[PDB]
Amino acid sequence: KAIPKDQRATTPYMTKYERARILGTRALQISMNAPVFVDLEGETDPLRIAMKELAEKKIPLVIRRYLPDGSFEDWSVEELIVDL
Amino acid sequence: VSTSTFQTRRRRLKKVEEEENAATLQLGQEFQLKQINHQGEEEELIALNLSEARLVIKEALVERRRAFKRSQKKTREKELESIDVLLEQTTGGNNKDLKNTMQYLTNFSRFRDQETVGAVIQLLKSTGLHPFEVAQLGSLACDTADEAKTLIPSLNNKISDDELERILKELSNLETLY
Amino acid sequence: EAGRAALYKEVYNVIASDGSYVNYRHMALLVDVMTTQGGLTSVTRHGFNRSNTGALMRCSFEETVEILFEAGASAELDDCRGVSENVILGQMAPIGTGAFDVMIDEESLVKY
Amino acid sequence: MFFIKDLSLNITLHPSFFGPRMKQYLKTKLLEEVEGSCTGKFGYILCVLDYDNIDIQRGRILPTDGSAEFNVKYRAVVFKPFKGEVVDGTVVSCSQHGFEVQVGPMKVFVTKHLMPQDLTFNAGSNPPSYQSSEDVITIKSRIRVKIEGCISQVSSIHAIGSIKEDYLGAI
Amino acid sequence: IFVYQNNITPSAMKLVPSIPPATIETFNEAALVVNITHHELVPKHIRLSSDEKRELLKRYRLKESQLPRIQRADPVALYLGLKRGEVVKIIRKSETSGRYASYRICM
Amino acid sequence: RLVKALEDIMVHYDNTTRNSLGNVIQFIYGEDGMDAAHIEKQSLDTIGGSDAAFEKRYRVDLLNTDHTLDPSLLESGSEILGDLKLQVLLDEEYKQLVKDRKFLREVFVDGEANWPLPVNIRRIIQNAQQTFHIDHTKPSDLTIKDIVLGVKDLQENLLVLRGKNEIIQNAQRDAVTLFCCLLRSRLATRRVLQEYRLTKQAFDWVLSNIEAQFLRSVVHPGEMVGVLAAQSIGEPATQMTLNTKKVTSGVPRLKEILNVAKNMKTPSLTV
Amino acid sequence: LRFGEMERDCMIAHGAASFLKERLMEASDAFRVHICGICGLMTVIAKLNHNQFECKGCDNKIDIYQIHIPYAAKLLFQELMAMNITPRLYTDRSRDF
Amino acid sequence: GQQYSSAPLRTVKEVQFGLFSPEEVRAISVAKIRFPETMDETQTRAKIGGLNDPRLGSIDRNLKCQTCQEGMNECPGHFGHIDLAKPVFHVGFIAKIKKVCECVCMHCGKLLLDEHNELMRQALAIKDSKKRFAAIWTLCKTKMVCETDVPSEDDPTQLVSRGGCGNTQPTIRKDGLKLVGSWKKDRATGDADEPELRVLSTEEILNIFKHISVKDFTSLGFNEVFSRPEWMILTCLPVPPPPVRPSISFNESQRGEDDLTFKLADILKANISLETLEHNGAPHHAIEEAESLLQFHVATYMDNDIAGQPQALQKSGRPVKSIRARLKGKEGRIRGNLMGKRVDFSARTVISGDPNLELDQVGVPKSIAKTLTYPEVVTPYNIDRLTQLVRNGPNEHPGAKYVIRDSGDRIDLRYSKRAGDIQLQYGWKVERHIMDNDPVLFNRQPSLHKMSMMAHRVKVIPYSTFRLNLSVTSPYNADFDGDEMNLHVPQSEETRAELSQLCAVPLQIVSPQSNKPCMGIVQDTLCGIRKLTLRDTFIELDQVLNMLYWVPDWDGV
DNA sequence: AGCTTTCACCTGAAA
DNA sequence: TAGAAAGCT
Ligand SMILES: Nc1nc2c(ncn2[C@@H]2O[C@H](COP(=O)(O)CP(=O)(O)OP(=O)(O)O)[C@@H](O)[C@H]2O)c(=O)[nH]1
Ligand SMILES: [Mg+2]
Ligand SMILES: [Zn+2]
Ligand SMILES: [Zn+2]
Ligand SMILES: [Zn+2]
Repeated sequence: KAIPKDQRATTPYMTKYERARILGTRALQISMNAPVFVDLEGETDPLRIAMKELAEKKIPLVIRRYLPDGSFEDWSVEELIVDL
Repeated sequence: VSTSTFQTRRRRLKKVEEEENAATLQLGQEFQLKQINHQGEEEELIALNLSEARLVIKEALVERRRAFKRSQKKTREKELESIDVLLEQTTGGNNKDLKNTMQYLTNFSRFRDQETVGAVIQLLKSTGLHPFEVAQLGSLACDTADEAKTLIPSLNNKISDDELERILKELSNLETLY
Repeated sequence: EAGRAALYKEVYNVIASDGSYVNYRHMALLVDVMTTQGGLTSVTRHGFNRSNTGALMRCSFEETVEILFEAGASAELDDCRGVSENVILGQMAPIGTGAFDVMIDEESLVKY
Repeated sequence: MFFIKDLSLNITLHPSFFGPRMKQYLKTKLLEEVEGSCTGKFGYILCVLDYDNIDIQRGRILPTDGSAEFNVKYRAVVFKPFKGEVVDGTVVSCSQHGFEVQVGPMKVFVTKHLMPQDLTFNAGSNPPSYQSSEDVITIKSRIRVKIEGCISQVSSIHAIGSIKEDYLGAI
Repeated sequence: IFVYQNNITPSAMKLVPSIPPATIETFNEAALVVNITHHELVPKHIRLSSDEKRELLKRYRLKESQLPRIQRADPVALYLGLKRGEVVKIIRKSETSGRYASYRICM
Repeated sequence: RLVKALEDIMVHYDNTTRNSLGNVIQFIYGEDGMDAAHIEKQSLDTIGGSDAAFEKRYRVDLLNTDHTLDPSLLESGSEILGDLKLQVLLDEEYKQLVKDRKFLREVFVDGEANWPLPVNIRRIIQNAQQTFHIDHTKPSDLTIKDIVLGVKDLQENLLVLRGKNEIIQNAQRDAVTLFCCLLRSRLATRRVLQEYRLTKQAFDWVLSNIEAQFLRSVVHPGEMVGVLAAQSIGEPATQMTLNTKKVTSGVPRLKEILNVAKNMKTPSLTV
Repeated sequence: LRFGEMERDCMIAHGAASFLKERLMEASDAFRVHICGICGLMTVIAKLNHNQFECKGCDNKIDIYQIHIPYAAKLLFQELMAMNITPRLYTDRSRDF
Repeated sequence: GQQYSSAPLRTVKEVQFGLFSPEEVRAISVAKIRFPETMDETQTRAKIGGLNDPRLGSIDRNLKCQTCQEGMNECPGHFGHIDLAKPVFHVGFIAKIKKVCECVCMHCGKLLLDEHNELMRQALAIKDSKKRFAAIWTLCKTKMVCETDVPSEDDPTQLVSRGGCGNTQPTIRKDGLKLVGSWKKDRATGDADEPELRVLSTEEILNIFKHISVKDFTSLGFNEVFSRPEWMILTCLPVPPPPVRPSISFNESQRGEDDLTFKLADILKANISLETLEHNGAPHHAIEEAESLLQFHVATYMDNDIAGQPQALQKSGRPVKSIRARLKGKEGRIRGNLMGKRVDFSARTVISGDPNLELDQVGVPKSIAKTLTYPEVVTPYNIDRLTQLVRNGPNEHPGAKYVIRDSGDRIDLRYSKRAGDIQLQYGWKVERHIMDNDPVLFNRQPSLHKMSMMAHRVKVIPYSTFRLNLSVTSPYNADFDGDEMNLHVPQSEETRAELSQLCAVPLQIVSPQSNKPCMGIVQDTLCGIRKLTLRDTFIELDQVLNMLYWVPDWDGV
């Protein structure tokens, strides 16, 4: 249906899977000659540029966390805590 | 990839009945009196008269030029050359349909001004006809209520010959004298 | 509820017979799984594979064709929610990495 | 006639365009595809309205390639002809068979037989003409036609019309 | 509730569903000798009100089916006089959490 | 069979455990919501020993001249004596520690103290000791309120389930129940001050670590527990064979079980 | 080499969703069919050169989709079809739950 | 490599199972399938406009398809049909067909029980499409008379007249492929004593089924849209296309048609016998003979491994392989071709352990590294490196095997005349060699663990073995007594991340299975660790210095 | 009704 | 290779 940002209930922390998937996504996109959102401080591997992008929370990606019933919670990589 | 609509209907396996379209106001499945705007709300079908239409496109194309030069920061025979300029600026040009449509609308337009077209819209939307009839009464000029009820056969019982003949008189008064 | 306890007691008793240790949760889940349907639903061709999970998922174990013939007869609708049906269809399963969707936010994409 | 329909196209962007001039490209790609388009379903899609307020929505990144799919919600001006519709148009061509009339983006053709008998063809005229005991239909003349039937055809919707019935013909 | 010694004939038992909304139950004296509820492995089962249930379902975004199920015939479902659709909140002590709340809808 | 029977079960974004149907198998994964990887067998000190030894370890009586904390333990020791207000906070403490004990003895009935639990608290305090160079001579800068209250506060933050409502919030309590028992057992006032000899910074750092360490320990929605558990029971059953009263046991009893065999080989009651 | 049923299982246990798809499709089987949006079958005459796509016996020349499935599943589908079973494939849903 | 298609690309969200309506079979069919003659237009090598391509799929390879112009790869087959002379039971539904008859009146087509009966309205209540039919059947099997009037839902004196038809109901049993009943009879109230023993024709059951009310059949398993009961009986048989039954055309002027191509021919043959048999001078017994033969051929085509013994064997003694058998598990479609697959980008060799290897690495032989390829996108980052691998060739280690343009056409660096003179271009793919520190999936079947498959770091080495670290032995259950292991290479920057971020050896160190670490110090290292750490053990400075240097992270202290 | 009658079996590697 | 769920006299 789309749960509102206030009514959100999921882990405020990023799942091991989300992290693996965002890094994998950015890497694949960076590789496909996409715009890099951070200062490549001499970086040339997309997966390291991806982690760099993720460490500065400068990844424009949004995790749609679907729930059993079907409803979902949208979270930003900019707001998901990375204790991983 | 092609365009879709607000009408969601699921014809699972059960293909057809593709009942023909006529001026028995039996328009498409898509062209329903009871349609839905993409804000989720139900909305009546939007039918235009050759001027109500001309003014719509011209306006949208004009505001496109506005936005395009904003994002760039970092007399009938006379209106045809005028519109030709706007299209060369806003439209892809390859869209030869819109060029033809704009020339047709410019030459066959019944009402020159947004005040006139506005006023036409009042007069006609009083009737309680089906947007198609309402647009057709506006875009086609008739004299006898018979001239009308023959070309718009959908009317036939919908309005008093006299009342329709009253509207037709009023519409004739509005016609902007090119 | 007591049946469940006995079921695990007896399960655990086999794991600990060889001496080996398996963390509670695991056996607890298999026990709970067998238990939930209301009675003792077996880990057999006619116990779990008899439930209402997708036809394509169930057909990937024991009654392969027989299932698919009944699928046609009762005009079953496959959810395409199960791992197996996705493996069959060659789609990314809704497992770990696939349990959520990724999107671009033009808003933030402009902020940076 | 001439409708204002609410429509939606699913456009897929390559990750190379995941820059800030994104919505800008997406909106221009919509107008690439949709504008000028002709479907049998919605007819001619001539002009996309309210360019400034086109609904982008979040684009879902496609599983094995970086591309992201956007269902771009929009609104446009459409012209979809119908049988029984009366249309005002200008002649284009003229033959022994009839004359083709230009009505907006599409062409309605009228058979020698979908015309009153008295209106006969005249080959020996520059350009060809249809002569009646009163008026003459030729290449530039204006006509009010009754659409008899339509054929949904790739990039067009051609149609056949009558000028034999009452209150129809040249004007 | 009708506590019978040895048996109730199938002649008599046809009178059991005769008087609704009132409900009739039959218990064999021999079963009752010992309380099953008192047993080590049988935990605290609790009946849920229509309101309690509506909420449980709402809170976990569930369809009645999606709930773990208790049989109508369950020694405990009988004890508590459960009816089709009624929910039990089952409280066991866990070696992992300390206390764990389960739920069983009736069949 | 075990895998095909479990495959489709995983932790959904509500800490629930469900199949293809979305039918609830477990309400919270492994009745505690923790990932097995982040669990170590910890000792529940509270459970065993004489009610005498329990009293000795956990009891603080600021009103009795012998049962107060000697001002060798903390600076406050002198001024702490006889305080009725503070002594209600310690009576509160010791009355919960007793409650905890009676509950633990309800759960683990044989008095078994070693249980697999998240966050190694023994290690955290050990690591705090070398991290801060704890002086087993000088007195602590802690208050009785610094301890009793701080631990109470840490507990409210040990989140497994998030939702705002009774059903969910009451379930949150239930999940963290046993850990808290351990937390309180290992962070009582007498214990912190006499045994651990922690400073305020030390104790504040111990709390911030249990907090983080705990939050790390919770299962990740998406975790494929169907297969995980099926393989976890499955793999050992293979090394039972594939390598080198008298009841039916091993692979045959297991086979007997899974099949839910009616006519079993060695049936017996233990009266 | 074989990435057998057992190999699939560890891949599931792991959560490696995409990697599992990659082995099953790109690193193996993978095929592209054209399906009808009415009767979810491979009936579609795909003249992908003249951009014509038809499913006579639906007379559908519009509601056609392109789908990526293992050639084994394409096979399995045709096989079940040959045995009078319709395994209709739909790109949308209706049940919800 | 399949071509660009306009059609919007989507995924399957629902699989709607059902039955083919003979009307559908006809509609969708691109041909019938008139002749048993395979091909050879009167010995002329080329398909016959009768069986396998009377518009169908396509053999030849160097011949585009007759319907879609695609041909071979890109062209799935196009279904055919065969109008059967007499209706025949579908071998699977044979039981449901019977169970349906057992529930309805064999004359009017109305349920043997209804809402007037108590148990029936209770069984009809059941929401489950199978459990409903289950209870409905067990109730209606015993009702041997279609009732005209039934006692009212109030009193036994005034009996309510439901549907008509009084007719006695036959007692059905199967004689294998034949459904035969025994009508109770009446004669002076008693009799049987000797009943009426007629065999039920496919065509009769068919007609009774057609008359079963939508409401009636929907109360049974059925569905008015996808699965009507009448569709269990085969009238129009769908002819599968070549992809299903390939012509393995060996050498040139020699066939090699599939079992199914012969079985369909057998069916075609059996049909024309029956067709002319009944059109011509019908010697009636010879028809019920040519009929039973068609019912068998159509039966064994789908399932050859039936209970009623005749194995229907190919003239070689060997049985004909049914469609059913193809799908049947542990090998065959579902289990062996779909749940499990043979895969590209995979390698297997004999394993031997290395002590001077890091835990997370895998020794990969130079040969295997020179064989295995990763697709890299020419990005300004690698644009330089890549051209050098491309220049290096596919024969010498850090090198590449192919360059794939935007133009989606493979450059075989191995043979290509432009192998040197090949300037790259962003957006191209260089299929390079597997190099040091690329993630790979290492495996040892068994495969009973999450841990029996872990992601390692490539470290290319000489000699033909996979060199794994000894402490990572225990989680695979590996030893070096002749053991081999599999290696799979990811292909996307996405799938690499999957391996690196989830399945890597260091991540797997602590087992969730037993909440204990699944790897440790083993053998030599375990033996020598005791031996080294005794109170008695002392090391001279000369060696201490060597031991120190040997530790890679030693402070220098 | 009770005995009869009826209906899957480890993973990869091989010739 | 041996164990349950259909249906048999
Ligand atoms: N899944 C299977 N694993 C098998 C099979 N045959 C052998 N093995 C594997 O072989 C390994 C045992 O090998 P051996 O019998 O050659 C052992 P060995 O006598 O040299 O050893 P010790 O254990 O060191 O005393 C063990 O890891 C099993 O997983 C089989 O049929 N299936
Ligand atoms: Mg070995
Ligand atoms: Zn179709
Ligand atoms: Zn073809
Ligand atoms: Zn009857």
